[PDB]
Amino acid sequence: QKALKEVAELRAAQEAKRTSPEVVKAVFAEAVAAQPATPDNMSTQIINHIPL
Amino acid sequence: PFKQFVEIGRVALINFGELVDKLAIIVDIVDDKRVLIDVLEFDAPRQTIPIQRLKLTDYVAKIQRNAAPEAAKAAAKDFIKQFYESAWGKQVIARKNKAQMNDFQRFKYAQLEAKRDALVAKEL
Amino acid sequence: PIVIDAKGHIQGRLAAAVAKQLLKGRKVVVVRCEEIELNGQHKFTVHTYERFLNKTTNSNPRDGPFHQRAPHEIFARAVRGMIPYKTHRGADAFANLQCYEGIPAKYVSYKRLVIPHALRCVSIHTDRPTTKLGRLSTTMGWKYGNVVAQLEEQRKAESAKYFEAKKAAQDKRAAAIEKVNKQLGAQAVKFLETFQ
Amino acid sequence: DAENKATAEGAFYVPAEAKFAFVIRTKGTNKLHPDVRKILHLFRLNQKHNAIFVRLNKATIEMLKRVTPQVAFGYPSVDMVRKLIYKLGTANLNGQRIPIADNQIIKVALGHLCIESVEDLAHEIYTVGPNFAAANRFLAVFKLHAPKGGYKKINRAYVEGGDYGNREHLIDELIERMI
Amino acid sequence: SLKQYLVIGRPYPTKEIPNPPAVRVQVFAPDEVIAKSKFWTVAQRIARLKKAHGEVLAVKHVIEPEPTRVKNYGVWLSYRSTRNHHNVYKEYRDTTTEGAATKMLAELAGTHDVSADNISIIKIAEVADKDLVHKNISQFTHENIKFPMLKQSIRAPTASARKVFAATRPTVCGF
Amino acid sequence: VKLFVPATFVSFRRSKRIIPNQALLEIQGVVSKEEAQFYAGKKVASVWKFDKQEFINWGVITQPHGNSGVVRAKFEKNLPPQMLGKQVRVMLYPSTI
Amino acid sequence: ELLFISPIAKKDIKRPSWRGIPRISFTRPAVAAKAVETRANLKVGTVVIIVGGEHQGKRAVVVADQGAGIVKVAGPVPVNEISQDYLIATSTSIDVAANATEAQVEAAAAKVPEMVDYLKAPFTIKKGRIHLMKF
RNA sequence: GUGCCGAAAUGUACUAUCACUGAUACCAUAAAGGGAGUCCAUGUAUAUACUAGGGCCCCGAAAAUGAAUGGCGCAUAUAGUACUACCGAUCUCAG
Repeated sequence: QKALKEVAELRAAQEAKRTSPEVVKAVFAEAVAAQPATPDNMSTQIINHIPL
Repeated sequence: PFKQFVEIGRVALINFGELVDKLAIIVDIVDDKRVLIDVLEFDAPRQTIPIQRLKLTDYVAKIQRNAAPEAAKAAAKDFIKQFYESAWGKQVIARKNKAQMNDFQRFKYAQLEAKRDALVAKEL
Repeated sequence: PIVIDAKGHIQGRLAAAVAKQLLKGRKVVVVRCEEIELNGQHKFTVHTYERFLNKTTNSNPRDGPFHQRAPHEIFARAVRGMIPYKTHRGADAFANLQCYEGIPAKYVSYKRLVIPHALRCVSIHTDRPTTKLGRLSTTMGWKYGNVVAQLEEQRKAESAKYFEAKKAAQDKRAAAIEKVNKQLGAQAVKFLETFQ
Repeated sequence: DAENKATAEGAFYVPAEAKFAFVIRTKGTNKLHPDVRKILHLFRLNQKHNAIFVRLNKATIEMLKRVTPQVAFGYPSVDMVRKLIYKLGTANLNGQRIPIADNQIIKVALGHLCIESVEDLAHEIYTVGPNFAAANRFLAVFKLHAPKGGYKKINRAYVEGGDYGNREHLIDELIERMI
Repeated sequence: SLKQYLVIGRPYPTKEIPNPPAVRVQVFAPDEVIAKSKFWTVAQRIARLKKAHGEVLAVKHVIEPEPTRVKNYGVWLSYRSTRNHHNVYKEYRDTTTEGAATKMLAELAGTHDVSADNISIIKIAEVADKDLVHKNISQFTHENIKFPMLKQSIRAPTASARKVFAATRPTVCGF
Repeated sequence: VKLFVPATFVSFRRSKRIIPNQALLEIQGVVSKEEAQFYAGKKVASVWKFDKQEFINWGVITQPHGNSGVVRAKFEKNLPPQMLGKQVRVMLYPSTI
Repeated sequence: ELLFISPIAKKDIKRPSWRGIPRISFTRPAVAAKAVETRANLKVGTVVIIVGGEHQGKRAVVVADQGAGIVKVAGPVPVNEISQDYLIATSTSIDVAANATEAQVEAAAAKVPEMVDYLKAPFTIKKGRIHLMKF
């Protein structure tokens, strides 16, 4: 019960790092970087009729 | 004609949920069904709320959209005074005072009401 | 013994509320059974009832289900479905009910409760059509619909003369209560109104 | 600190995988394939709401792939492995299903294997030391009651909004309320 | 409820190629265990990486920089209905990316009647008021928005104080 | 033994189809799960007259049932079906508050 | 005691021990709770509602606390002994040091305005809720 | 499973729906083919014209005793989606 108080503190001390303003904006910048480029056109088939 | 619209900077008495019975101002709109709201008595975090669990009053603060906390609280200082002074807002305090009433005080209220009803019955 | 002003209400919503509190063991009048209002257009409500008229026993109509056209026994039938009426507890419970088209001379004096979640405002949307029970019954042949309206007019005149007297009592009661606030005190008035 | 070192460097600390598991039988006996109840008889999970600790290797994991619809299982933390054995722990001695009571029970069975008292037995589970299967066989199967939230859907997996199969760390959330 | 997650995974080292390319997937799931399984679905389907030979390195939980204020969210998705696949760009107004994604799973299941099994999102991102092109959401970015609350609720202010009678009749008017 | 809060005997505990060891009572003025937790523990008493011999039946409250404030309740002689509808007395001891 | 429990050296085969664990004899040689506390928030001289037995709806002041969960009541209409089962603690607390003395309770309550009228008054239940009644 | 019959939220949050109509696996039937009904929507051209389509709803849809979403009835008790509380077997657990 002394040890499980210490382990409760150390696991809670990680949540201070996780929810810090410095660390969260880095993770959100990684998530914004991860997403793909914007598609110009939707629809199943583009259809191209170039001569020859 | 509807008088009282949902608007940026309007005071509202939230009827439903964990924040029931507490005045709060609508700092930003989001949707048809929902609003961002700032609670002024309690000091919770501001958060999204449905408008249907909200209900409204006449009074309106001059504020910008997504106002700062405490800055928007200064705008509401006139209207919370006008709310609790008005007779619709007296029933908010009466429910609250009655709710916290304790044993002995309920005997005091019963005895003063007997003295009230005795002296009224004379004048007929 | 409760009385229920059933104007504004929905038929099934009221009947579900009423049938539950009969089984809890409580006597319950409803009144103004004709101004209960169903969902649907007048076309649609009639076609529902015309299907119900077809349902007869073929060997002979006399043993057939009876088709009550009065609003006070259309509503009573809708309640009878929701109670186990063939058992002794249900038949005792169903005997405690009362419906009246137009509030009669007995129950004018009683205080009239209005069960709020069965009101047609709360349960139907805006911009969808509804019809009364009286309108439907007259169409289905009820012959006393006209008579009830005449009676309502006579009553609601006499109900108005009650309120003009009851204003005059309660106004001079407030002027009497204006005096007694000074006799108790300044701080005693706060304790009655606000609660300290 | 090994995690927070790698983030400051650049890298990822991937953790060590789970050395053992804890396998509740969720569904009962009947309407069941004979291969898939041979496999449950090998884990000694015959009745509904029974559980033991099972060591994880490619033998036992591939057995658990066959029986995934019948069981909920995951990787319990040390506080959960403790709290099972102190409360509900029993020793299956000479096929008798005896309650654990006192440490002189488990000294007599397991003292030659250097496991003296109930702290040493619980340790031999969660570290998965060399005499694990002695210590696991010594424990009778646990017998749990159906939990005080209920749970949503027997017949779907946890991964698709249900119950059965692997739930990794969140078995601890289940066992708290089973106890 | 759904929480945005970033998951990075890789294949095991062969002796032919130690240190391969890892790959990341944005996924939306209630907890860390489900987020792994959504990663292995997308990794297998596209980049040809199976559960049975691959690590998974870091389940990062994306929390918002600020949930204090409202943002617009474009959501490019495909959804599949029997006999055809449709591509749709839909957008929403919400406090966070997750609450926008939770909205559209309800809206597609409502409007089009397709489940989250059939749906496959391409791109979520926050979007400015200038680049926003849909009319019903553009109205909330303007100033001087009034709408009334026509149709009030009748609920209990607290669940203790509910009742099934009333003397007076409730008024459900907006006012 | 006067002083009680009125409470109807609304039903036996039952499934859909099957129902007498325990009973359900709707205590007057109680409408919530957290509201009805106060009356957990407390002692009910049924009473009835035989002409000139007024008997009493106890009567206890175990747990709340559902979200309507209905509460479960044993009696020492479990109730007859003729009581369905009628009142009983929920006396408010033993009160730890 | 659970000492003298020893493992059998037999290896009979009728009964087999699968792992290292061996069958246990479980034999000895032939030769041969609860505190029930007093309840907190019942001090010396708290005003209390009596709801059980002989007195119902009658308020009383606790002259002194006997201990073991039983307290002896005093007041106008007095001196009885009953457990915390039959008592409800009000917030109000009249200052009385002394044990029993029925005369001192009315004398002490004469200090506090209309507390003597409060104590002699019955407590009763009406139309329109004890759970919500904050005491 | 939780309007009432019927034990248990007409629960909270979010989208569709007006039709003599719809309503929970096995299951107690409905298709090809249509619709400036309504909601959502793809690509182009100049607020407007031209359509890639998708749901829900309508038409297509006729049998003999009077007739059955189980009934009453409902129209936010209909069609989907998400999250908690709750009732419920001779299973499970405790004695």
